[PDB]
Amino acid sequence: GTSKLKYVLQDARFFLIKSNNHENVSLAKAKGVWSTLPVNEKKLNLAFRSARSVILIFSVRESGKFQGFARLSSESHHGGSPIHWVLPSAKMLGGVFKIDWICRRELPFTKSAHLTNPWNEHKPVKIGRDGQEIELECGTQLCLLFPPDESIDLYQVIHKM
Repeated sequence: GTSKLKYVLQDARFFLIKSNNHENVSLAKAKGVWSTLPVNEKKLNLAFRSARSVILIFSVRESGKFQGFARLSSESHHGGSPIHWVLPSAKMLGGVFKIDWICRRELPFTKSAHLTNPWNEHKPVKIGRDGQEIELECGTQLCLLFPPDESIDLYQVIHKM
């Protein structure tokens, strides 16, 4: 079903995350963590305190697809277990966010061609720099396009809200 998913997405904020390689998204899916440059770290920390759910929607550059989406469970923090990201300097990155995956399945851009993002000049939602915010209605419909991930139980997610 999709009802618990819709509950998690109610009044959420959504951000497009662009990774330059699959290895970083795989690390994020295995460890439940993400890290971004300071300019985006500041925006995500502001958003985390402002909204019931902040959703990161991931796309590997040149993959033609999204690779899933996750909900922030923390603000960024330093001093944790060092993550071996593939950098295309490690000191340039900000803190580490903890995330709970909502969907680990892929969605091809061809399936989202009808969704435009008002916060990026109404360009197709696939288009956007790393960190681009996706307006509520677009973001909700984008997440609902993904194939359901029957491996995930949103009961745990709902209780952190």
